[PDB]
Amino acid sequence: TEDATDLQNEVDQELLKDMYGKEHVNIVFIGHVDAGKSTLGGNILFLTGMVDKRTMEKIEREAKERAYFETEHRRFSLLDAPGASQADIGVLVISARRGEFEAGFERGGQTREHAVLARTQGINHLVVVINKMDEPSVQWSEERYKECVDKLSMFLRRVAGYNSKTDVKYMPVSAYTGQNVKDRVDSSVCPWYQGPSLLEYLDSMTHLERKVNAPFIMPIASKYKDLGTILEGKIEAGSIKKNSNVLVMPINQTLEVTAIYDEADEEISSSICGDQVRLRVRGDDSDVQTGYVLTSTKNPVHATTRFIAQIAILELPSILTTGYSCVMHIHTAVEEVSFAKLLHKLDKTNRKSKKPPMFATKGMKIIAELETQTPVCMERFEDYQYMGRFTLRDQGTTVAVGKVVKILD
Repeated sequence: TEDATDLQNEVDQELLKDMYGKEHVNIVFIGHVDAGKSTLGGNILFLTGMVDKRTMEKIEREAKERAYFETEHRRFSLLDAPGASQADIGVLVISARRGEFEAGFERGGQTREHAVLARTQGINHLVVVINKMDEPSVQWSEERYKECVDKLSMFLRRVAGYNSKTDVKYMPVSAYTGQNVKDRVDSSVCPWYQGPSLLEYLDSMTHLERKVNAPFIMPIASKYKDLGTILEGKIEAGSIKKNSNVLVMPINQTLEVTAIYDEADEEISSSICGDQVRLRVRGDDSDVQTGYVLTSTKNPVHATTRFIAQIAILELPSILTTGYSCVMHIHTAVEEVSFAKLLHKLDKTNRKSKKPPMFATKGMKIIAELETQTPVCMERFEDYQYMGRFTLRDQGTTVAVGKVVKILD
């Protein structure tokens, strides 16, 4: 039956940062020069501590014609507007100022071309930032915001097919004052908006195009019987439709997903990475257990018995090289692992270590080969974080933490 706790749920103490680095994301901003897409990016860089005030100004006036910024969980690389140049997130920046807003839809306007551009860039979930809310003509008026949103909603569907209820997130900001960019607008400034700030939304956003378009990956957290077999888990990559075949790795068994349900047991027709789902499946599932991974039949999640892994010892050990046995947990997995070619230590600045160690100890690290008794599904942490992140247990209460850096054979 169920899986009590993820490998994640069994970690604590902020040495976790520096090991498990922030998720890299590609973001592109679209809009008119005067709408302030350029002063938004600059203001994000400033509020987020990447540049000082003078440099942010420098950008405002050089915009008279590889940068990145961070939130708590993510690093956003800013792409140029018109793989490593496929955006995860598209942000269409629209001016709310009277006259300027309207102009974008009139004869001379660019907003049509901008929405067509977002579609051409693979942006199927558009973030639309309504900018300049602070200005004289807009005074954080809910009437103006609603008017701008309703118009954009009709127009974006017409010219580019965006269904606003499911495909578009609208958010008011002011890039000049930074209101609602990093911190939420204060209640005194805008009482009616009670959503997240732009950066807050960008941080926990689930629809990232590269990840959505990647091969399906879902570690199995549970297995029960409702009316047929049920496999519960969080989709780590890709997407799934009702009546889709999936592969169970590492056993190489195909199954059909006949139904999908969310955490509120309602039937939905599809789901993407970042969703917690419950999948009824059909076929030979007698060997399916937790820790196995539902995946694409075309480009399946990797599985191996051999890989390299950075690590961090936590408490009790003082135990031998080249053959230390404990339970490894990688996602919902729980298996069995030992060291083969103990290679490196590291400290402070993760340099490497010119000498392979003879043993482990409290507060030490690693970069070396590992092996299991039977294959387990995994990817590089760099590629799919939760598929490469693991904690070790020594028949009790923790002992290390690590990420995988290379798959072998």
